[PDB]
Amino acid sequence: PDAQTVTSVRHWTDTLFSFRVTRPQTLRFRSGEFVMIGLLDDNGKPIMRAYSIASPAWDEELEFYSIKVPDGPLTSRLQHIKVGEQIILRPKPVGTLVIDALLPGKRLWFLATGTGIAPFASLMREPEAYEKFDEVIMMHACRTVAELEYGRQLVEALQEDPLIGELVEGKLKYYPTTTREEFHHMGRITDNLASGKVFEDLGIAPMNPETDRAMVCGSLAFNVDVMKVLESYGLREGANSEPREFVVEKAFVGEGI
Ligand SMILES: Cc1cc2nc3c(=O)[nH]c(=O)nc-3n(C[C@H](O)[C@H](O)[C@H](O)COP(=O)(O)OP(=O)(O)OC[C@H]3O[C@@H](n4cnc5c(N)ncnc54)[C@H](O)[C@@H]3O)c2cc1C
Ligand SMILES: CCCCCCCS[C@@H]1O[C@H](CO)[C@@H](O)[C@H](O)[C@H]1O
Ligand SMILES: CCCCCCCS[C@@H]1O[C@H](CO)[C@@H](O)[C@H](O)[C@H]1O
Ligand SMILES: CCCCCCCS[C@@H]1O[C@H](CO)[C@@H](O)[C@H](O)[C@H]1O
Repeated sequence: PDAQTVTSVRHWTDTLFSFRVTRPQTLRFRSGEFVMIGLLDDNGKPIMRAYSIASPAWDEELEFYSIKVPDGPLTSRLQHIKVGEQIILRPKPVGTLVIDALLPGKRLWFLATGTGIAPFASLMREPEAYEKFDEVIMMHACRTVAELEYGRQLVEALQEDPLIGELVEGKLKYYPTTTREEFHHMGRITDNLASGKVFEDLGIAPMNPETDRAMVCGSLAFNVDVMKVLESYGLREGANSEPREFVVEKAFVGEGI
């Protein structure tokens, strides 16, 4: 296990924070993949958990978007990490959220809830996403507006950037929604896709197997529901050894906080 130093930390809500760490020189990955990271307990025993790398493959530093679980073995400790302190990291990437598992197309959809946006914070910054596909749709559904902030600022930084912030316009479309707090756009991803509301709001044609591709990251129950909706539009689940129209990955184990 490689120990890496935290370079920056930002909290967002009472259950969410993000941090950046130095990257192991031996680490080579594809945007969307995850790695095991952790800390040592009081007895020096490692507490490891899977984390999507939230930074693109070209970033010289690694970024992570994390939940804070009450009494959670890892995050009850990780939430207190400070710049200069170190975390543990297994520089062996894995995961199913890789562009190599999708057939080239015109529109790439990122469907995520909560911290599930993590792998997409990486992919939205991955040049290949805008090369192998023409448009990227970021659908992020959370309970409140504060939970959407990390993603909002990231999207804003991309669309507002002097250099590419103009070259991204029209290519990266952001569709955030809340399921509880009043917001200009609300509703679950499954519902807005099934009712066609999202197609209407974005002014686009319905989802189809020929031009649309999707990546899903939320609870297991969310993944299962979303998969059904994607299939109801003709898309099929693919893999690295057989690219199709969509791939999914659990954002966590269990029901979620
Ligand atoms: C492939 C994969 C990728 C993951 N990527 C991330 C990531 O990028 N960021 C992140 O914060 N976590 C991610 N997780 C979850 C992560 O592995 C840990 O569960 C998390 O850090 C909590 O650890 P814990 O020891 O404190 O709590 P645990 O004992 O691990 O979890 C207790 C519980 O709290 C809920 N929980 C755990 N993680 C989350 C979460 N992220 N969102 C909502 N509820 C949760 C679940 O119900 C869970 O059973 C990922 C998990 C998998 C399997
Ligand atoms: C060459 C200018 C590129 C501008 C688009 C990215 C704006 S967002 C930018 O992304 C980087 C990549 O992970 C991070 O290191 C950085 O901290 C973050 O602010
Ligand atoms: C002895 C050098 C290698 C140990 C680093 C692995 C992370 S372990 C980790 O370290 C942080 C301090 O940097 C502490 O704040 C935290 O409580 C501890 O669990
Ligand atoms: C952090 C990276 C953000 C993405 C910047 C705008 C992508 S622009 C995009 O790029 C592709 C190659 O990558 C080309 O094939 C395509 O023709 C061009 O329009």
